[PDB]
Amino acid sequence: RVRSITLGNSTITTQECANVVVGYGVWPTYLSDHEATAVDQPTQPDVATCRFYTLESVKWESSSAGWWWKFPEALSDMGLFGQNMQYHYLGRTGYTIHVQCNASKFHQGCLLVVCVPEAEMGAATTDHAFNHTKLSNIGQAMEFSAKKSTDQTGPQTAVHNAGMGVAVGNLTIFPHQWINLRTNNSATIVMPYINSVPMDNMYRHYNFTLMVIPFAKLEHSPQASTYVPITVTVAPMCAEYNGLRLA
Amino acid sequence: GLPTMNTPGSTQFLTSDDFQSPSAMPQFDVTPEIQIPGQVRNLMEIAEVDSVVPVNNTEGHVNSMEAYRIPVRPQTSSGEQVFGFQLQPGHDSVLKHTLLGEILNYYANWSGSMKLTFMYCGAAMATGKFLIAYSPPGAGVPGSRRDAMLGTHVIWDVGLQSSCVLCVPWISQTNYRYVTSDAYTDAGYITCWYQTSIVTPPDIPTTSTILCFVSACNDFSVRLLRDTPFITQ
Amino acid sequence: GLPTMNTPGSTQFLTSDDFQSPSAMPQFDVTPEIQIPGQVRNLMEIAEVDSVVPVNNTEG
Amino acid sequence: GLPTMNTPGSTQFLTSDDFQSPSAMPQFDVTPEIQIPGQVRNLMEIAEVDSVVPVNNTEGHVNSMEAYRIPVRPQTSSGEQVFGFQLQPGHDSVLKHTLLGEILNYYANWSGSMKLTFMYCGAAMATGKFLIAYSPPGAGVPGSRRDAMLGTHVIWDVGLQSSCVLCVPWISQTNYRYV
Amino acid sequence: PSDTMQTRHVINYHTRSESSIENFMGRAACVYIAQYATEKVNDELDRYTNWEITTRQVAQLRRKLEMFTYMRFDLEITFVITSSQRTSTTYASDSPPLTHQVMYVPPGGPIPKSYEDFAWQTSTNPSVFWTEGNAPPRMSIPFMSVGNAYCNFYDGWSHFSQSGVYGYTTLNNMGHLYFRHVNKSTAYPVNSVARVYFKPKHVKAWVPRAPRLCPYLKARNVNFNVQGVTESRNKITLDRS
Amino acid sequence: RQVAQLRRKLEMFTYMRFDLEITFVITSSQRTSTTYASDSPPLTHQVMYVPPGGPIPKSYEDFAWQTSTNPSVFWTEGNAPPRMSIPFMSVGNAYCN
Amino acid sequence: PSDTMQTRHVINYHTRSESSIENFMGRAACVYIAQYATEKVNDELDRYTNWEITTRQVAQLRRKLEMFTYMRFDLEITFVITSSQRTSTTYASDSPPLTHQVMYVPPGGPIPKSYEDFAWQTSTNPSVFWTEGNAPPRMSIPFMSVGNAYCNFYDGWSHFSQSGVYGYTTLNNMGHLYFRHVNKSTAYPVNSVARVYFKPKHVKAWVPRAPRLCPYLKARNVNFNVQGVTESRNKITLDRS
Repeated sequence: RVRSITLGNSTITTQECANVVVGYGVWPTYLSDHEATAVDQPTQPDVATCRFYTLESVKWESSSAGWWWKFPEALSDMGLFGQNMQYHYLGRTGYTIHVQCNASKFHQGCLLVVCVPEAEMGAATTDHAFNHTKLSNIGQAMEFSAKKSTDQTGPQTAVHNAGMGVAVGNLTIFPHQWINLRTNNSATIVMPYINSVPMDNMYRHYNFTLMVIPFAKLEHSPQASTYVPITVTVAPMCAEYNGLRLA
Repeated sequence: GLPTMNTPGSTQFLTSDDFQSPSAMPQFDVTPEIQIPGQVRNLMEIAEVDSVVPVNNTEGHVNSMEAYRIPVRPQTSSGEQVFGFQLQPGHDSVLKHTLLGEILNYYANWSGSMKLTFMYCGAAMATGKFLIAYSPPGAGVPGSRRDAMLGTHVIWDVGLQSSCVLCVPWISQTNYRYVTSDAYTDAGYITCWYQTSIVTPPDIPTTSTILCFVSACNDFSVRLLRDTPFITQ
Repeated sequence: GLPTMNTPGSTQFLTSDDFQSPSAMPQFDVTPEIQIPGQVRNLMEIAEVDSVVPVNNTEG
Repeated sequence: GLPTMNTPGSTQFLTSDDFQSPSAMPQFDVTPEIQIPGQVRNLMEIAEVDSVVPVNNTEGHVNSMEAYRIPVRPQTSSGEQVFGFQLQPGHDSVLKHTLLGEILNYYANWSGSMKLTFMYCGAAMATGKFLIAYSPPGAGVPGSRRDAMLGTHVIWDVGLQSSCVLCVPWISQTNYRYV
Repeated sequence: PSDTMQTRHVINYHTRSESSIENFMGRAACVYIAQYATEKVNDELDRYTNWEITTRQVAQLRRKLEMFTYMRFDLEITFVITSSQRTSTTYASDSPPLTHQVMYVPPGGPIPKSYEDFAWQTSTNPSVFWTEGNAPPRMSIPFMSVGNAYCNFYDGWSHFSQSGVYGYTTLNNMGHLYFRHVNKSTAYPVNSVARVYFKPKHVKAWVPRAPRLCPYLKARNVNFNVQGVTESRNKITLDRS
Repeated sequence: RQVAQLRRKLEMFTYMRFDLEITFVITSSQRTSTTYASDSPPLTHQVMYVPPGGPIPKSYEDFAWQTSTNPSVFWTEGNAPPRMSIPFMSVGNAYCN
Repeated sequence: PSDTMQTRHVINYHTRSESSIENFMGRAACVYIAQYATEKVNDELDRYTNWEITTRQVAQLRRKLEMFTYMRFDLEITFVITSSQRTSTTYASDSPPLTHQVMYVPPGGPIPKSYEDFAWQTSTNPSVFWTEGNAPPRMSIPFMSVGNAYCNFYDGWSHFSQSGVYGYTTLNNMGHLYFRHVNKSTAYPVNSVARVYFKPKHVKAWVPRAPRLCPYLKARNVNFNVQGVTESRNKITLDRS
């Protein structure tokens, strides 16, 4: 029923079926080894930096609007992956994202776990430019709101517009997975490297934003647990950076 | 030289022309394309994805997530209606801003089949039956659970399945106006009825939520592309 | 380019012309035709039907 | 005649056109070409020739031959820097007027590899070691001989070789402005 | 006699050719209206005018474009240039035919900063000369990005990590478009209007995105006011048995 | 149904199905002014075909003249007469007289 | 939002077609602007004008040419001729269409020295007659040198050994270009401007030369003021560890 996966260290556990969703039917892979003439030569992490990075868990209460993380910026202080982001200038990588909800049989609700490529967000105070720390901190979960935002230096965090000016119910053409606590508690999304260029600066460009939005709100007896933790575990797969040597 | 004659329509600009153009920039090597994942060659691939329907679109519920949450409450009277809407995805206010609805809005004549998915998001120990009735494009909205049972219906048991999928035929609406006020339609309906109730054990809340999803099937045919009336610059 | 000469009757509109026309609506699928009964390809088929003659055409 | 229609862009002059032209002078025999030595069919053949870099481009050293002469002096402190410049041959003032730099200047987007050759022009009995460090396009200028040794470097021994050749990758700079 | 939408039974033929990317995007749309005059009236209206080629100023085209993250197309530009005289006292003149110059400035090319500038004679700037009364002039621009595709959305910055302008990238530079009269003068001033029409050819798209709900406030941002997800009704249920 | 000689030749059959070839003979003349001395540029005309489902203009300077799904024809005076071609545009299988 | 140059990783395709001699030299460049009038105003502006065909007057073309010692190409000349009226009191007229005559005079042919000269009717002088409002006229000149290639540089004299003019040779005679109106008169005077555009076709080059550092002072010499070999900086070394 259960299966243990190890990537260097440590081991996480998962179920035998788990409904893995590959991004656009494309498994993440390398640049097919046509790296001739030594003018634009790439470099692997060691191999590898491919280990499970677990983030700090969030608390899904009954009034939680949702959360988001911007990648690769949510793994900036994360081991060797966070050091290759400052030792190299250009980089490309793919990801495996696990989102587990540790609920009971007496908790109800539904979550939508989206991976939105190039989730360009709008400002709360329009005509104003926002701070970069109100978009993504170093590993923190930036959260949506139920009301509209009037912040003079932040983004628009109204969840029914999803920060991008669209309808939140239409966020299913992106690679997504439903977590209905009646049926599931986990979600595996495997995202490849999607960009217009084969490599880019990792500190400057957010490739995709992972979004966890509750569509049916969390509802329970008052005698149960009231916070229902959600754990996001990210393993970067097939990372690649620019060559740092001569000739 | 070659004797020629200039036919009518000679030095004109028809905006639907497909003539060869003189290259303003020859001698230029175009950057080659790479394998970017997720190439799409037809907008029916966007309409063939399930998107969440805002069935609870009252005020002020349209400015929340509560528009998507269909309320399931404990019932006093037997056989009450849960929800209901018209099955035209280009004019009905619950379906015109969905994924299928935007694309449909772009085109004037379309015909095909819809695909409604209802998802129960209550507790795992909640048990109940719902009656999802279908009304054909002639007539009409039923008035009771018995009138709904005597037509096309699906009994959705909550205790057995968490989801209910049903494919609806005869969806083709053609509008000859740009914006419609309000252009009488003869589409069908979908209504849901309380067959029994939702039965719960202790220490589980009595209220729950149904989610709705809509898409198309792989036969959907649009025609006569226009501009959408959802932009008013 | 190709050396050409414009013959008389060049930028004119003769109403009996049979030239190719630029399609104002390309990219449009025409509705296909079905078997409608009673197709007629020549107006002699209408004249080849017996019709009643008003021989007693006095007034009133 | 042949029924024709005049498409848009008909009686216009686009300066990038490639149409056949009416010969103003037919009936004229062109003088035949001979074998002139040194035919060139591509301007990359001009950029593929080593030209001398004015590294010592201070004032008033730019109006002399002293711009090309990199000074090697007796040192008091150990591990001092000899010279240094940025590796963009289209914008950097030491490389933009070289042979590679003029051609690069003509084009807006270029990518390839440079080839730096350092030649020691001292006496035959002078012996020394130099450390030629390379910094990748991310970052950055090192601050010491130890920081330079801990990256990509080549130890050039004067007493063994008179020249030092090193090929540098990742040179591609695209500018969207004229000046 | 109006209006009803009807079901109207259809034979099985299943057309889908009008829903391809070529038939969806490839329509001749007016993207810019350029106004310039034979003589200068004011700073606004001057002997010459300009336009940076962007695809974010006409909202009906912008929303059809922004349904995909990455596009790649060739541009077919065509110009409908008309002229009219200003409200003078007398208009009696004998004018020669006006010749217009539409110059395309590539990324990397020099832009004019006035009339009689040297940038109008640059050989690497392709120009089109067209006299009034002829067929409308037409240029063709290829795929002009340094990267492999245009990006309608850029979740990133343009400066030192985390600094600069959010959402702006230089991977969407298509160039500039400069308009002027080649004639030196007229007897009386003449205002001209140049309607610019874009037709994207050989369109390829990647990573489809949700259609935009809110209206547009700026042509360089994705900023928005919050809006309801759909229109409102009175009840979740239906009546009239 | 507005030209009677065409309407009677059409209404001899219940169901028709054809393609349309439209061509325009556009002439211009000045109003009866006091003086006519001017130097005018050539007039450009716009003939827009609005399909069923497309937006119609309700004034001059309307947004419907710039709609990309509305095919227009731009023609300067003195040239050959402009010509459009409309296909069979009915939702059903034939027109009904 | 401006401006940065970036590295921007590129797939291996290695384009070189824009660096060929045909793509480098073969661009339509404006080489001369000819001004002439319907009626004579002064010695400068007269019924007719002339130009000896040289390639040393536009500096952006001259520097791309002078990167090679020996060139050999065919010339494609095209003319953008516009007309405008002078600042008269009244301009009310009914003019017939103006016809222009552009005459190419070969090396060895007779040049006009006035209007109504006999050299405009010479059958060995190819002329082009073009009415205003039509497509721009275009001539094509072949390789016209007596020697086997044009020479951009001539380290020699033109007189008795060591005497004459330094650097001048008759191996670069391409001919003359004469412009006039064919019409006899107008009611009111009309000034015309004829922009001359060169496009070198089938270009072959030999013996590449160093690019010019100094600016140009004369169009027939290689004279120069002395200049620094490059721009100046403050230090030979780098800071900011």
